[PDB]
Amino acid sequence: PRVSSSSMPTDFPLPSQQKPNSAVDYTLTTLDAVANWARQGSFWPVTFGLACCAVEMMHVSAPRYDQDRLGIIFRASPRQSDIMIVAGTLTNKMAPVLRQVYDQMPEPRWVISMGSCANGGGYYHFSYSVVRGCDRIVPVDVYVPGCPPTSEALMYGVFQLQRKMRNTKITRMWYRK
Amino acid sequence: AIIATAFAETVKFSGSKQELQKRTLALYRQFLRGAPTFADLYEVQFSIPTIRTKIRQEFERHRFVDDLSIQNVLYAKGHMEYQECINFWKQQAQFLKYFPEEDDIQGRHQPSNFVDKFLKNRA
Amino acid sequence: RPDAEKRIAAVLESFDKISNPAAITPTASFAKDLNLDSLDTVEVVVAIEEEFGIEIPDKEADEIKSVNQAVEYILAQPDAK
Amino acid sequence: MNSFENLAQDVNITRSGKTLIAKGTGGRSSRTGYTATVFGANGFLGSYLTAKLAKHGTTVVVPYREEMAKRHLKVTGDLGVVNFLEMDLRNLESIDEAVRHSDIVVNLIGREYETKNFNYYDVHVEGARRIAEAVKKHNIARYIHVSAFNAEIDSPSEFNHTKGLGEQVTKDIVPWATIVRPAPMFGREDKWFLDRMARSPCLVSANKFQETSNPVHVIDVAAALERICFDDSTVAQTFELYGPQKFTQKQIIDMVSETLRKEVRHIELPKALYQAYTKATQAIWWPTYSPDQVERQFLSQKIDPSAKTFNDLDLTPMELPDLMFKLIRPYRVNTFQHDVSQLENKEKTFVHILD
Amino acid sequence: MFIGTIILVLSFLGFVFNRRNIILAFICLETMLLGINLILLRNSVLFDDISGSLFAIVIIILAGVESAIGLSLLVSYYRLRGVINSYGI
Amino acid sequence: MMYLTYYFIEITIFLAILCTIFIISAKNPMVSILYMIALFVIAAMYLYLIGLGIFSLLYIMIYIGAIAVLFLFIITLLDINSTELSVKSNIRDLPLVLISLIVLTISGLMIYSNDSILINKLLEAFGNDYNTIITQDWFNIENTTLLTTIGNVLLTNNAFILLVLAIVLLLGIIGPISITMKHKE
Ligand SMILES: NC(=O)C1=CN([C@@H]2O[C@H](COP(=O)(O)OP(=O)(O)OC[C@H]3O[C@@H](n4cnc5c(N)ncnc54)[C@H](OP(=O)(O)O)[C@@H]3O)[C@@H](O)[C@H]2O)C=CC1
Repeated sequence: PRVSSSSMPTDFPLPSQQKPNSAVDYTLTTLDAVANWARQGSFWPVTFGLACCAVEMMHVSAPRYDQDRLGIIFRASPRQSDIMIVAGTLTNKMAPVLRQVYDQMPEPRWVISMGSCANGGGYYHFSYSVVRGCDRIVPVDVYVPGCPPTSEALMYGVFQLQRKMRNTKITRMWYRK
Repeated sequence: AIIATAFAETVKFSGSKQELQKRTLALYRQFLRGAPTFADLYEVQFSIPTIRTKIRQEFERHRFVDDLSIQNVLYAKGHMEYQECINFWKQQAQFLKYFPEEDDIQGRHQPSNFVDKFLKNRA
Repeated sequence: RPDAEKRIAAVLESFDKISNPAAITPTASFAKDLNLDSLDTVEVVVAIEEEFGIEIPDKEADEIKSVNQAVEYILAQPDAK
Repeated sequence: MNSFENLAQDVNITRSGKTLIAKGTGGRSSRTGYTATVFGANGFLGSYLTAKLAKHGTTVVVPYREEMAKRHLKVTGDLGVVNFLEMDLRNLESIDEAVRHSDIVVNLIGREYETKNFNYYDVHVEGARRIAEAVKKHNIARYIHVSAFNAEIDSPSEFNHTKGLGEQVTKDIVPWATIVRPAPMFGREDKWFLDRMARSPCLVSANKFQETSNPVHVIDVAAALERICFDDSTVAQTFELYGPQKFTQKQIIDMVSETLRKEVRHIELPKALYQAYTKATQAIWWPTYSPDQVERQFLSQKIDPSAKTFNDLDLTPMELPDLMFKLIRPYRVNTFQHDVSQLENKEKTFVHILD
Repeated sequence: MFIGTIILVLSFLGFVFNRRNIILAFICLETMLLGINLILLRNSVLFDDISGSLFAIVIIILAGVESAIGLSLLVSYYRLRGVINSYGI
Repeated sequence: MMYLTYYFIEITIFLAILCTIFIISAKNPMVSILYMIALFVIAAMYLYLIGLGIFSLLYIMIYIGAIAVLFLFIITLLDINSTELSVKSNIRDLPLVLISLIVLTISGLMIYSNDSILINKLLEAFGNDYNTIITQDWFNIENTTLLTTIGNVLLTNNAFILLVLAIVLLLGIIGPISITMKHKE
C-alpha cells in the first residue's frame, strides 16, 4: 500500500520562534547548549588576517583586556582553528592567500571583520590595489566598525558572535529536518 | 651585495634589431620549454599545447612593432613575466588571467551585430 | 640515423602549420620551404628536444635550421639517440 | 566593460505587468530588475544557480533552514542582492513571503532519501503543491520546476513515482509551469557520483555496474536554468537535459580509476542483501544510501523524445571524459617521478652533504 | 630454539632474494642477530648458565656499533652519488 | 582458566613469521622498519615468557630506542628508491627459496643434537613433549639477579672483553667521524 496522502501540518513555527515542549526537545536543547558552551568557551582564531591594525588586536591580548580569560587563543595554523579575523587592508595580491586559509579551516567556521578597511575598504576604497570589502572573497558573520576599532569594540563583537553561536541549532534542526 | 634572483637578466638596451631578434627568440624558447612547469606549478585544467598556443598569440600581438626602444621594453617586460611564472610567485588567478577562453561560455547573447548592441544599449 | 629521422619527421608533420602534409625530406629547409616562420623554427626544435628527452643550448638551437642539422645534433648522443 | 550575457535586451517586461529596466554593464553593481526565489540554493545545484543569477545583479531570495550552510551564498553578489528568509514547508506564510515579490520562482526541493519528518511523498508532491498554490495565488509570472530524470508516475522506484506526481500536480495547478528533467549531474563536491567513486572505500551494485545513463556537468544545467528563467518561450514546456554520450556505470568507474591512477574497489553483491544493509543504515543520523536507490540501480535512463533539449537553448553540453581530469586531479596521489635512470650522472655533480 | 631459527632463516632468505633496496638488508642483519640472541638465551635458561647472557649482551653492543658503522658508510656512498638506487650497493 | 596462557609462545612464533613476511613484502621501507619494531617487541615478549624481562627491557631501550630511531633517522634523510614486490622480478626465486627454506630449517634443527642417525636428529628436535619439574631449594641467600651476575662476571672474570668493547665503541665514535667529517682544515 504505497503512500498517497499527507498529514503535513501547517502553522509549524519557524526555528527562531520554536519553543520546546517535549522531552526530546529539552534533550536536544541540552545537547545543543553544551556544544555551544564548548564553542563559546574555546574561541581560537588563526594568526592570519592580522596584517594592518594588528596593534589594537594585540591590545586585546594584553593585560587590561585579556582575551585568554574568555578562552581565546591565537593559533599559527588554520587546521586547529575555527575563527578568522580579517583585520587590515585586504589587497588584491593577498585575497587568494586568504581564501586558501579559509578553505583550509575545518567546519564549523566563522568570520569576523575587524575594521573599516576590511568591511568596505574604508579609506582606500577607491584605490587600485584593494578589495572593496572582504565580503567579496569570504562570508562574514560579524562586522566590527572602526579604524582602528577599540579593544572594547572587538570584545563586544566577540560577545555578539558568542551570542550567534549560542542561539544556534545543531541537533534541533536535525530533529526538524 | 644584493645579488640577483634566479632567472634574472640584467636590463640591457640593445642598439640593433638584429640582436633583439635573438634575445626574443631565446625568450620564446624558454617559455615553451617551461610550459609544462607552468602546468604543474599552477593547477591547470587544460593542455600544454593550449599554453603554447597562447604564448604564440602573445608574441604575435607585437610582431609588427618596428620602433626599437618599444621592442626593448616589450622584451624586458616579457622576461619579467617569465621570471614571475617560473619561480612560483604568481598564484593561479594571476596566471589564468591569460586564459579567459578556457573558462566556460559566459552566457548566451554575446552581441556581434548592431541590432543586438542597440537592444542592450552597447552601440 | 634511421633511429632519429623516424621521430623527427614524425614531429614535423605533427606540426600543423606546414602547408604541405607530405613534403618532409632531408634537405628540406625549415625556412625557404616556407613550412615555418622564425617562431615555428623554435617551436619545432623545442618539440624535438623534448621528444628525445634533451635540452639543446642557445647557440646551437639557433644553428639547427634544417632536418640535416637536427639529425646530426641528436647524433652526439646526449640521450635517446 | 562587463556584459549582460544572460539578457538579450535591457528593457524586459514580465507576464505579470512589471517593467524591469537594466542598469549598468553587468557587474557586481548592476541590476537586472528581476527578483527570483530559489528553494534549494543551499544545495549542490542551487548554489551554482544563485551564483549565475546574482553575478549580474538579479535579486535572489534564498529560503533556508540551517543558518550556517548558506553563508557561502552572500559572497555571490553585492549588498541587497541576496536576501535570506527562514522557511519551512509546514509553514505557509513563509512561502508566501518568499514568493510574493518574485518574477521568477525555482523549485529545487527534493531529497534522495526519506526521513522522519518528510517521506518522499511529502517533499516531492505536497511541497510542490504548496509552492504551486502560492505561485498561483500571487500569480507569479514564471515557475521552473526541476523533476528528476526517468520520472514516471508509477514505477518500481518510489522516488520517480513521486517526482512524476510532482510534475503533474505542478502542471495541473500552474499551467504555465516550466519543467526541467536533468539526468545524473556531476561536478565538484557532487553528492553520489565522483566524490563517491573517488572516496568511497568500496562500491556495490545490486545489478552489475550496468545501469545506463547520460550524465551532465552541473554548471551547464545551471546555465540552462539561467537561459530558461529569462526566455518566456519556455512556458508550458518540458526539457530533457541528458548529455551527448551514453555511459554505463562500469565505464565511468574505469575512467575514474584510470585518471586517479588508483584501483577503485567494486564488489557487486546481490540485491536483497544490499537492500537490507541500506535499510539498517537509515537509522543513523547522517545521509546514506536508502532502500529505494538500489532499486533505481536497475532503472536505466529512458529519455523522453517529445521534450526540448540543450540545443533548443544554444548550448553545447560537455563530455565526462574531458572533465574527469579537472574533477579528480585532487584525489590523484601522484606517487613519484617516472624512470629515475639517466639521472645518477646528473645528480653526481651536485653537493648532497654539506659539512 | 624455534623462533630464533625461523627469524634467522627467513631473514637470510630475504637478504639473499632482495632485488628491491638495501634497508631490507640492514634489517635482515639485525633480525638475524636477534634470532641468535633468542636461541642463546633459551639455552642459557635451560642450562641455568650465564655465559649465554654474557655473549648476548655483547652481541647487542656489537650489533649497535655495526649499525652505526654501516650507516656512516651508506652516508659516504650517498655523499658521492646523491641517490641510493634500487640495485646499487 | 589455566590453559588460556599455554600457547603464548606458539602465538609469538606465528607473529614473528608474519612480521618477517611483512618486512619482506612492504612497499615503502619505513613500514618495514615499523614491522622490525614489531618483531623486536615480540622477541621481548618471548623473553619475558621464558623469564628474562631484563633483556626484554634492555632490547626495548637499545634496539628500538636507538637503532630503529637511527634507521628512521636515515631513511628520512636519504633518497632510498625501491622496486615494489612483483611477480616478474621475484618469482624466479621460488624453487630456490623453497629448497633453501626446507634444507636450512631441517639442518638448523638437526644441528643441535648428538645422535648419529640423521632422521633421529630431527625427530629429537620434534620431541618437545615433556614438562620440566621446578623444585625449590633454600641455598640462595642474597638478592642476586641476572643483571648483578652479569656485572660480577663481566667486571671480574671477563674484564678483558669489557676493556675491548671500550675500543669497539671508540671505533663507533671515530670511524663515522672520519667518514662523514672532512677535515679540510
Ligand atoms: N544532483 C543530481 O544528480 C540530480 C538531482 N535531481 C533533482 O534536482 C534537485 C537538486 O538537488 P541536489 O542538487 O541533488 O542537491 P540537494 O538534493 O542536496 O538539494 C536539496 C535542497 O532541497 C532542500 N530540501 C530538501 N528537503 C527539504 C525539505 N523537506 N524541506 C525544505 N527544503 C528541503 C535542501 O535544503 P538544506 O540543504 O537546507 O537541507 C537543499 O537545499 C533535486 O530536486 C533533485 O531531486 C534530479 C536528478 C539528479
